[PDB]
Amino acid sequence: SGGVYGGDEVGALVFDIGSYTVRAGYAGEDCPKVDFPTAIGMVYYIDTNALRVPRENMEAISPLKNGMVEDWDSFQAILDHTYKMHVKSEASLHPVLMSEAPWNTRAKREKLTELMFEHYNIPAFFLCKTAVLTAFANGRSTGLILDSGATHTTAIPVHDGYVLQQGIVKSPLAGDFITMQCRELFQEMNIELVPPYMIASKEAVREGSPANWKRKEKLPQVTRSWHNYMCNCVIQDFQASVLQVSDSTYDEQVAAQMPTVHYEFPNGYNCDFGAERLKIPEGLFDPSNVKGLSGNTMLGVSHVVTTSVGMCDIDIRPGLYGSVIVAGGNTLIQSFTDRLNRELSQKTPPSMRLKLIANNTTVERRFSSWIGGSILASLGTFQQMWISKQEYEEGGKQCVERK
Amino acid sequence: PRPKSHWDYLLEEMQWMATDFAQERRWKVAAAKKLVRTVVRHHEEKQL
Amino acid sequence: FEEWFPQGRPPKVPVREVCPVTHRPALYRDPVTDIPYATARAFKIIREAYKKYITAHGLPPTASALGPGPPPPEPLPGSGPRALRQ
Amino acid sequence: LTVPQRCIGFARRRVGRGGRVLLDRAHSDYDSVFHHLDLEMLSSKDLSQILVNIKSCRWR
Amino acid sequence: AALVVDNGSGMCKAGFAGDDAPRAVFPSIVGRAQSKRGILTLKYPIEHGIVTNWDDMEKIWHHTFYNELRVAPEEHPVLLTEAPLNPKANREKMTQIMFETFNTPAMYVAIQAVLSLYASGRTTGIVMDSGDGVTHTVPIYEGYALPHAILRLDLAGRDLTDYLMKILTERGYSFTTTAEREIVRDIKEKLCYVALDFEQEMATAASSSSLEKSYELPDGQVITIGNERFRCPEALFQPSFLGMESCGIHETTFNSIMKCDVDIRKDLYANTVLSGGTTMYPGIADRMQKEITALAPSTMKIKIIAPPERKYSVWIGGSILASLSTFQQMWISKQEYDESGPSIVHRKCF
Amino acid sequence: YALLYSDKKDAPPLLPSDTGQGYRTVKAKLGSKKVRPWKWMPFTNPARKDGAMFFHWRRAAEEGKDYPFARFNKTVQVPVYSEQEYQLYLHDDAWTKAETDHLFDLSRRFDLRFVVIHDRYDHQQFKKRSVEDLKERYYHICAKLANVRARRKEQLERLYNRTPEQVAEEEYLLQELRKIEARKKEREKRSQDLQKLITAA
Amino acid sequence: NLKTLQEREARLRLEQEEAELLTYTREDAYSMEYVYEDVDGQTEVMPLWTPPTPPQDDSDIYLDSVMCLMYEATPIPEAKLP
Amino acid sequence: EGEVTELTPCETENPMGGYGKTISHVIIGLKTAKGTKQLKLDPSIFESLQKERVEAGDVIYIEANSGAVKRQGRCDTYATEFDLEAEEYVPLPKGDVHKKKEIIQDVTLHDLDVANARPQGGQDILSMMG
Ligand SMILES: Nc1ncnc2c1ncn2[C@@H]1O[C@H](COP(=O)(O)OP(=O)(O)O)[C@@H](O)[C@H]1O
Ligand SMILES: Nc1ncnc2c1ncn2[C@@H]1O[C@H](COP(=O)(O)OP(=O)(O)O)[C@@H](O)[C@H]1O
Repeated sequence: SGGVYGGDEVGALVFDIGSYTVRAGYAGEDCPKVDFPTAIGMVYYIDTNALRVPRENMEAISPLKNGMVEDWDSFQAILDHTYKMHVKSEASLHPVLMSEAPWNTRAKREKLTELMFEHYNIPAFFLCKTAVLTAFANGRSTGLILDSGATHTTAIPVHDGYVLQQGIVKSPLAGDFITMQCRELFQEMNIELVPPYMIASKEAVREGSPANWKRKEKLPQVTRSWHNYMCNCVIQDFQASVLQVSDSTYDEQVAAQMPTVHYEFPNGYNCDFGAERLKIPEGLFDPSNVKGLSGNTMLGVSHVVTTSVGMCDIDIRPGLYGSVIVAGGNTLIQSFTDRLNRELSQKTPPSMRLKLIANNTTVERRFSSWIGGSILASLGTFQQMWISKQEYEEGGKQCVERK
Repeated sequence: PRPKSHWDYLLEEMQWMATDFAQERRWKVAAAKKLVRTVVRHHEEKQL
Repeated sequence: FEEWFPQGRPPKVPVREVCPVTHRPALYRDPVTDIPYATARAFKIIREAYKKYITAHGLPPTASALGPGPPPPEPLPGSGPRALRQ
Repeated sequence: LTVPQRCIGFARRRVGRGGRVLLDRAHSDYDSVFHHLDLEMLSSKDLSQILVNIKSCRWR
Repeated sequence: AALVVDNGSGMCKAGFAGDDAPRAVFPSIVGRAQSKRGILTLKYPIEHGIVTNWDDMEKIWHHTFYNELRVAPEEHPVLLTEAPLNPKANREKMTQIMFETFNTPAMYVAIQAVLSLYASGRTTGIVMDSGDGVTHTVPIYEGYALPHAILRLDLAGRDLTDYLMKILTERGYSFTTTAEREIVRDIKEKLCYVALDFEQEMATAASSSSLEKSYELPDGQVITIGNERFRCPEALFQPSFLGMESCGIHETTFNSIMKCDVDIRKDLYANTVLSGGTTMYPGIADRMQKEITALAPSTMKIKIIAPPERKYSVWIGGSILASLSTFQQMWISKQEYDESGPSIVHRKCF
Repeated sequence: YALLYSDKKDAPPLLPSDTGQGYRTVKAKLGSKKVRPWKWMPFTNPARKDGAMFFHWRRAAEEGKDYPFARFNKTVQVPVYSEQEYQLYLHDDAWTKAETDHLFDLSRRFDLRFVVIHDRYDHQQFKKRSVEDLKERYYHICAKLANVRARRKEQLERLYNRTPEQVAEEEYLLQELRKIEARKKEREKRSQDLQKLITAA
Repeated sequence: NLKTLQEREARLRLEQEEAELLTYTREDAYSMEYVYEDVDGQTEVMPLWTPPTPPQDDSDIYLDSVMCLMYEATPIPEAKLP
Repeated sequence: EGEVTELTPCETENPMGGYGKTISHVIIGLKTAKGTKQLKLDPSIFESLQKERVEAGDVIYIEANSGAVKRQGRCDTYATEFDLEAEEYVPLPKGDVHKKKEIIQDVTLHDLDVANARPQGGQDILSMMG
């Protein structure tokens, strides 16, 4: 047994581009060695460190709007900076396996392929969907890829490795909503403050008492959008630290009796949220009484999944319900997976097997797309599907029929 | 009925690679845990 | 305390010698060359190599024998610390 | 296993990258009763080893 | 028996496992042929912690194997080290050249940060590795280096030496050439300590001359270094002095910790360990502790640990790992490489 | 209890790797051999369908061996009819030449995955079609081609009976599904009573 | 002495919670095969999960496993009427 | 039974008397094919250990109640092919360290009669003529 048919590893720099955080890394590896914010400090500074140093303007902008790249200049800048700094690998030295959303337009896809084959001259390229990779990451050919990115929640189903484009449900509920609600709650109870970006030093503060600190005399940073991003940073920190998802219909009788939890703001202001820390992660599943939009009509996570299942043929639903694939950042919140499982079980029609893949223990759910991309690249049979430079220079440059 | 196409074997190889990656991640984690624990135990033993 | 309890290190598990001419489990140890061997042909080749070596300061080439698939090293540097026969 | 004389529990042979063969494992029945099951494969906690399985343990 | 060779930029560190310190330490510079100072075509292949050209790399391998040490690599296993973000191609090529050229019986590649953590004897924490050409903050949990949380800072002892040259030349000292850059580096390693609360330390040094200290050059020249002693290494905390626009070491460490998974960052803060020769500045530990306590929450119990063997901590960790019995089963046997190839270096890690 | 079945991995498990310990024990075992040179050489896969060439880790001893996985590219058996063949045999009223060509292109691209075909089917250029309809059309065309060149009868009515009934079942409300389960339990009780009766006789 | 025994037992327990075994002894297990005998004395070979083998002919008919979730097979006899 | 790793954890002198150096327990690291298991045996057996050539790396045959040590021989793992000796190297024990060997012996009453009839053990019985 020589294992000649094991697999092949030929470059394939996977670049999973995401609205909250972009990911990258070589194929064959299990975890992406590159993970930094996606928003660039456009005056271009794109790095976990460069994006935290005060300068003249440094306006924050995310090239991907609704998961769709629109500002090609900023996208090219991000790619070039990533390569040069983290990878240090020549552009035209290794292929690329960038990922895309299931709702990528044909014109935008062709433009991405052109940018890949013209300014970088990479030896080969292949653009696979994010849901497909997320499914391959879990070794699943059929299932519901419940993406919960920072700007969209979509239960995309896949059939035999192919995404069902008509089954996607782009629910606005996402991390941005949770962050906005947390910002509103803070502004209601206290004043949201910038991270240490401006705080010179903190002091001891009694729980619930006003905090005292020293202001830095650095640049004013008139750009409010940058201040908004710096505040969203702390908002996301709060969300991932203490914010917890309810486990029931969220009646106002049990939450008042649960244990209390603490949290310290950048300035040292200590406050407890044990009473309403689970009020914000409610619209995700029950968007019926959210204070922000009381007269809205949205579908929760379970509702989105049920709709995505129903909009597709019934012949595949047995393989969709039984292989629900939870992914994305929002899911790492405490009790999120359990609440989702409970809601789907009480909602899903009995006699149909419902199984939630046990992958919430680790934070690898975010990187599921990159893991699936690296897995696909490491395959030997897949080595023929790459869009080589010859196929592009020939004149076709048609990724629709080839993908 | 129809014969297995290219993608039919590609998906099997993909599942194989996925389970391989899944096993290898946990193997690396367990090996690293073993190494750190053995090193700290050796340090404590040397001090004792 | 030391006499009744000789706290010595483990026995330092020995090396699993192998025949350099046939790469099989060595069964014997050539006295003059002090290198393990397992067959009479191996012994003859080892004696010839030792004669060629002692002839000059050090044999520039290295005797080859039964080269398997992978590149055989043809071990000359298997130093025999034993001196001349007598 | 071959050199060891202890039952590692439920396992399956699998080929990995580079032609190397791996042996995945699973957890069940506290993972302790199987370590003692060697007395049943070499030849309550005694009948349980015979009931949980049909003595279909892989030799060598 | 098992050899340990740490690919540390600036100066290579090699020796035998089990020893409490490296036996061979020399500048990691090769000229084409000779790896010693002189008027030649010397060049740095590992400037920023990544091998640039493999010719000089194989040359320095042969050197550290046969000239510095007197052991045959084909008879002893070599424990190599790699940067926490070492690309795949470079690791594969290193494994290839090490298995083919020198015919080593076995080898193993380990993250320098994990080796320094072993040397510190901690189960978790952030390894603020600061070589001569690059700096890294590698959070570690149960030995896993958390690659997604690793952040890289592109300043190190080389840039500090350059800035010290610039400052002492502006003050009127002859430090514009390499023959003087060596004396400047000597000053930086011996003199040029770090002082906490620079805003007040510089004021005191300017008001009182007690901080002025004299230095004697080889040619008999004498100069006094004062307030600018700790201004040079201050770039580590305020890269603005160096001219670049990156975050400081403490800010980079805070960012790395924040990127780490929740429910464990407490143990990370509680085990912030320093590493690298660039951390040998006296008093840097207290400055790091204070600035991290200022940044990190007040309720967090920050604890800076920095053994006196910072410069060689990675080598001590490599020696400990090699001497470790349980680690013996992780060596990359020769037959494994022969049957699988250089890709075997990927598997059997961590 | 019984043996376990799992695809990827369980919660606490762990797999053993190979041995590389006891270098002293195996010192001479591996010291008497060398390593076959591995080279980052370029390889050309004949299944590329073009002149592109990539690299791969292989030993220098087999510079040939174009590609092992090349023999996995088995294309599905999809007939390729001409325009005259369609005009003479496959002419239809509801369908048209362009629509049949698009259907066959989708089939060849997705390997007879009618579900993915319908999913990606261009409902704009051509009016809505159902999966069973596409299957019926494809099988009819294949049968006609196989006949004129000189496999099993396809019944769209069956798919017309399976999918809607199964959908109506999947849409069983909670109360009516519980009532159906109760009726099933009652029928089981009646069967048990009949068994008791026939046994007592 | 009782406290020392307790702490020693605790320490030993901690050691058992990291990893029992981590190697496979490739020397023999790598190439050697596995076989067992059931209660009835019947023999069976250990199936090792290998990658997909190269198909030399048109065999290995497409199975569509995802469809088997509700269907098992097709019997020979049927209703046999219009 | 199993490969022995002798070690005596130093303990404070007899607390009933003065001070000095004593040994309250003697730990023997019996290693078997299935695993390792250290036994904190009684210290009085130390005399038996020193009596026989019980060195680290050999197989010993311990008894629960009696405690007498009977070395079987060194482990075959150390039996280098170049070492010329027999009856000194034995294979490692297969199974757990603690083994409860149950053996049944069927002997007729006449067998016991004959066994108890003639003598055994010294007494100049080695004579041939008489
Ligand atoms: N357009 C997108 N497509 C796919 N994934 C996305 C997209 N935008 C964001 N994500 C993922 O969603 C996550 C949002 O992070 P967030 O939920 O705020 O983190 P946490 O809740 O764990 O603190 C990111 O980790 C990112 O990987
Ligand atoms: N006495 C000293 N104190 C602090 N830093 C020093 C001292 N001497 C040298 N250095 C700097 O610290 C660095 C230590 O180098 P090293 O740790 O080998 O780099 P690497 O981390 O790449 O191995 C040197 O390269 C030098 O620039």
